[PDB]
Amino acid sequence: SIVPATLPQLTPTLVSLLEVIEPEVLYAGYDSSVPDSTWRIMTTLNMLGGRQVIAAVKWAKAIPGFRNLHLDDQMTLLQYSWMSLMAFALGWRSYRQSSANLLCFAPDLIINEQRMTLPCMYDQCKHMLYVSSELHRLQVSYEEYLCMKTLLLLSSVPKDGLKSQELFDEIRMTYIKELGKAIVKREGNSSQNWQRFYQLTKLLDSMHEVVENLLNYCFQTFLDKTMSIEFPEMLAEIITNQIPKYSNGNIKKLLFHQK
Amino acid sequence: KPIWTRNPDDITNEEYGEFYKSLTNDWEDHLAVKHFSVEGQLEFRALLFVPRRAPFDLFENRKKKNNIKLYVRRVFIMDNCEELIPEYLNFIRGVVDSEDLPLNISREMLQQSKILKVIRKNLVKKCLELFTELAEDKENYKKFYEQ
Amino acid sequence: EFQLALKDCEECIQLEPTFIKGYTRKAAALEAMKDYTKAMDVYQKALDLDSSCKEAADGYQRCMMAQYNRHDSPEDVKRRAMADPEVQQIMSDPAMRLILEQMQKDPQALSEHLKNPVIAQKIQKLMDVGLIAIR
Repeated sequence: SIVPATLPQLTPTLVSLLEVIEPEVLYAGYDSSVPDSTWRIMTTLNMLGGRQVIAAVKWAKAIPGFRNLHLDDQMTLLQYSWMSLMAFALGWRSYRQSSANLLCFAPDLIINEQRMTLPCMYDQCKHMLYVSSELHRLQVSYEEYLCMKTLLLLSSVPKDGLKSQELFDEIRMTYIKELGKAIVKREGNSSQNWQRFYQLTKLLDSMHEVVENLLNYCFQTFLDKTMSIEFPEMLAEIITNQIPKYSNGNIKKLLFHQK
Repeated sequence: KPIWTRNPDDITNEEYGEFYKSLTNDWEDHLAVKHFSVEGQLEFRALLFVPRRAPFDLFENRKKKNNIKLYVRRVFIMDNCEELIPEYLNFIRGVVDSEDLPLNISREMLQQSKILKVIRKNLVKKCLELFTELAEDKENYKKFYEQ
Repeated sequence: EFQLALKDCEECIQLEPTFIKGYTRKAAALEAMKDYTKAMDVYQKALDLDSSCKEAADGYQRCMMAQYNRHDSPEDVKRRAMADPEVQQIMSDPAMRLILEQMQKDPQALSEHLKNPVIAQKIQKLMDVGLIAIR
């Protein structure tokens, strides 16, 4: 046995340095989706709508308070709102990429005129073009656009309400106030704030007229095998759950402005 | 007199240098400075400095951002000027002295102020002008770019 | 204006490497600023030219003790050490951050890593500035 010692004489004190070490680099961008066809978007729109509604779920959950909504209602809202979110998403890209003449299904896919006017396309796409045309006529900013996309998310609910509706209502009203702010700080003057606000709001309200017709296409092609239209599992579940309620008037269209 | 209220043509590099060192507690000299003022429907004066080194990871430094001092009517308002300059440019150190912005300052008033919004876009444009001038100088631009 | 003393002393020294006074003036400014580690090194360069020189020898001996006696609070150490871009690089470099964590947890990590100068001198620099203490 030997006298002990403070060995090795190599015991570090990195404590002040460990307090210093904190930073790391974080990155943006989490997922991606495109269609793989043009006139055949008559079936690929559903594959895209599937991926876009799923993205819309991730996006919706990312908005504070959405995940605290009952799941049954979170899914009900995407089940009914996916159609306006899709048409509106096309709207923004169309507005900026083709001066709202063509629909832009993904940043990498624009369907041109030679396919755009075919009935398999146009019977549904003309309503999506209405939306693109209005964002362009209205000269919507990206902030104003996002406020509206966010508003559309909670715009279509059952006539009987939502299980956790009180939180949905607080979230939806926060969103409309945000649209107002996006406009007030951009147009200037007073008369232009209310005109830009109400004109953009009229698009949110008219999105329901767009949805009535776009959904009727999907409902009809979902049930009538004569149409030969394929759906992804996501929309197939949404559409079987949505048809008996939407076409029968059991779904309420929420408007943010009066006519 | 406050350096930023002095005439930009008379102020020397040594004067801006010492000011900067005191402003940022940076033992080293500044890389470049933009000094300008505006008047008319908006009036303010400002100094925007580019450091010779990128900000360091120490939390004692990071917790103090956004380090552009704000003065209103030459009254010191604050050291942390959120919403004054976009975050991507939050490496520029400086002083902004506004005349139109109200003295009734709270973070919320400032966030909702159209005056602050205009000042911010003007400061950005000036930052970009400074960067362009640096871009013309190949040797010093490279030093800047690396950081 | 100790900083300015350093820049003019450095040009003096490069022009005349044997001008012992250039070194004693520089070192005095460094000592005054409590940069005892470099002040000692500059005073020592002065001693290398003339080992009998009074400021070179006396300033050197004061720095020799003061460079440790001043550590006091870790805040002094962080503010002074992190002023130096070399240690900022050591700490901003994640490879060094990982090495340092192993070192805190295992004295043998130090025993082995310090055999390679690329790491040993990054560590030596952090020790020289007082960021890493060894017991």
